[PDB]
Formats: sequence, C-alpha cells, structure tokens
Amino acid sequence: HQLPLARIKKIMKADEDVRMISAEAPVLFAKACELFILELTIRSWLHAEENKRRTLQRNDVAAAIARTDVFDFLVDIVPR
Amino acid sequence: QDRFLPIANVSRIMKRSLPANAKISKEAKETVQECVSEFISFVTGEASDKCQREKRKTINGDDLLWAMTTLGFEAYVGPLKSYLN
Amino acid sequence: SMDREARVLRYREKKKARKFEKTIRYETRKAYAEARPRIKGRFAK
DNA sequence: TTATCGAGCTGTGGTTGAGAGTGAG
DNA sequence: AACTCACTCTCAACCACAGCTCGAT
Repeated sequence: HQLPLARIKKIMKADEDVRMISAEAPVLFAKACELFILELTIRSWLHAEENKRRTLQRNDVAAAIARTDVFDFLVDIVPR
Repeated sequence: QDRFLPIANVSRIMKRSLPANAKISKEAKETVQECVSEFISFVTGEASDKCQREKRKTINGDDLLWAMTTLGFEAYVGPLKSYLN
Repeated sequence: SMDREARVLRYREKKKARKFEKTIRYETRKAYAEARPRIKGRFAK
C-alpha cells in the first residue's frame, strides 16, 4: 500500500540473527511504521507549533525525541 | 541511503499526518526517514531474540507484536491486530 | 528503567554488525531458483 | 516433561513497468 | 526556504515449488 515491503525486509535481514521472515511480518511492519511516522511527526509538529512555526525543522524532531520515552533509543541519532 | 526506507514514501506519510497548511523541511524528512528505519531494526532485534530463546527460525507477526509491547509500543498493538483482518 | 537500557544497548551494539550485502542462507533454494523456468523473469511451470 | 511429523509455508532471482528521484519554475 | 509536477530510469513485485518449519498431538 504505502511503504515497499522489500525495503522493510532488507532492513530486517541486515541483522545476521534473523533467518526466516513470515509473509505477514513486513505487512504488519509497514503499518507499524505508519503509526510510528505519524506519532514522531505530530510530536515534532507540536514543538514547531509551540515556537510559532509552520515548517517542521530538525530540532523539532529532536525535541520530540528527547521528550518521549518511547523514542529514547534514537537519542544519539539526532546529533550527527 | 539505500539502507533506509525511501524518503518519498516517508515524506508522503508525514505530510498526510499533518494539517494541510504544514510544511516540512528537507532536514526533518531525512531525520524521520532514518528514525523509522531504525524503528524496524530496533524491533527486529527483539523479535529476533525471542525466536532464538524459543528456538524457532521464522520471525512472525506475533513475534513483532511481542517485541513492540516490551519496547514501549503497546499502543500500536491494538490497531495492528485489527488491521490484519 | 533498567530493562530498557539493556535492550537499547544491545540494539546499539548490534548496529556495528549490520550486514547489508546480499547474503545467501538457503544455498539449495538458489540452485532450484537459478535453474527454473521463467516467463518474463517470473517463475512458471 | 520433551518429542513428533505432515500440512503449510518461505527463499530464491531475472524482468520491467509502477513509482521513486529529480530540479527548474 | 519548501512545494509542483513533468520527466528519467531505478528497483520492488511478481511468480512456482522442493523440502524445511513448528504446534496439535
């Protein structure tokens, strides 16, 4: 529908531990990415809105990442 | 980078996620592209571990939902289950 | 939490080990695929 | 408690058009 | 600065099936 399953599968298979992947796993993953992209984008938007801006900027995404515990794993990705 | 989800697909999804008047910097698109790509890695490693412990070779949909639950993403699990049917 | 920190650290260390080159893991399945009838690239009987 | 085994399932890869990537306006 | 949209050309999806996978037993 939206995200290409092959590229989802390719990221999965970059982990040397994964062996087989079920047919529905990338299907599920593509939906989960849409829920993830939505939440990360809206929380970034919030910060942009709070700073009286309409253009989401990188620091907005960083703000969302710092503030949201679920996004704790990405904290070292923002800064270069 | 060819290790990430395509940025056009990612950008489209952030756009539909926002009020029509919103704008998104090129930098913000690249940052979110990486993040959702890392989301797939993060979850896959936990699913991959579950399969090792339980000595199976196939990562299936339940393994992904277990992994998402123990990594803080229980809120997704409901909608996901409902989406498979 | 203490449990999250373990999984997050493991995720970061697994990072250095991502292998994106096309690795083949069922070398038999290559054989059958490599020598299999194709209509326009697609498999066929 | 651990093991079994057949109904189901999945990796594999040439080809190509659907759609990702691109940039001047 | 980001968005538009027509254009280029990449690359994801498609297929069959031998025999491995895994939960009801």
